[PDB]
Amino acid sequence: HMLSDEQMQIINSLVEAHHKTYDDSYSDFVRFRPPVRLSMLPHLADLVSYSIQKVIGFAKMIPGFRDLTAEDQIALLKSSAIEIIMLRSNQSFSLEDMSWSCGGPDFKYCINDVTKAGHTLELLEPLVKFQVGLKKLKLHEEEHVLLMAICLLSPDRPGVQDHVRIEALQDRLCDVLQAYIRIQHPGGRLLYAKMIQKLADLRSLNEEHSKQYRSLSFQPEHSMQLTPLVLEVFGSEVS
Amino acid sequence: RHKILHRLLQ
Ligand SMILES: C=C1/C(=C\C=C\c2cc(CCCCCC(C)(C)O)cc(CCCCCC(C)(C)O)c2)C[C@@H](O)C[C@@H]1O
Repeated sequence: HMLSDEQMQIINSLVEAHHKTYDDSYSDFVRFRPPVRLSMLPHLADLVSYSIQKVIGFAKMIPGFRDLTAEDQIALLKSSAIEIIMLRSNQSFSLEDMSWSCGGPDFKYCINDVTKAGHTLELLEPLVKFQVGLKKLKLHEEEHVLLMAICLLSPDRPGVQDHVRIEALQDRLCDVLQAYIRIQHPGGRLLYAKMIQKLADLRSLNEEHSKQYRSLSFQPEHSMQLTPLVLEVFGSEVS
Repeated sequence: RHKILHRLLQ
């Protein structure tokens, strides 16, 4: 079998969107509040707030996402941003260091902090396990990008209204991912199944982080270290 | 409402 032009054009714009919204130089991290080793929360909040802007930039370039109602776009971003951040962070996760390494040695986040960022190992332990399993999948650049787009266009998220239209977009992306692996990935006989199981892991990681984020935002001494965008996206306000 | 989200989405 063979991929079509519509499916390869979806891949092209999707890979392009990721290259615009992900900076492998990590040079913008010097503009965040520095990390201190909840001393890591100021740097961690700036890091997440920055990444949320990338996810919004990546989302706006996914085919069909821009044509959804603004309410659907907000509901999708509010519930999937945390998962897409976890998904994209795999690009900096190192199996050798068991940590996220972003350019310099001051932007290397590795476990022991964890308690200095305001989170507990009930989120870190499953997340690191998630990150190493995703890293072992050796995803192609095309596959990593499709998984982020499939994750964002999930209709089963609280808030979405036009469920049918969003589902049709997601299935088109899933057929592309299935057709890409069969035709372009050698040994990808069961990769599509393992990739979809990662989405199920994300919902569990989403739930755990949201539980722990509630404890932060309920203490004003900690939530004042967050950014307005983080408070808007990870908030509970409803459109 | 979602002031920053609306702006960021143009
Ligand atoms: C976010 C990204 C990067 C790394 C991701 C690491 C990352 C790491 C975690 C683990 C828990 C927090 C850090 C602990 C520590 C690093 C000291 O061991 C969780 C998450 C999810 C978001 C956390 C939200 C925190 C608040 C809002 C306070 O709720 C991302 C760098 C680069 O890969 C770009 C990517 O776009």
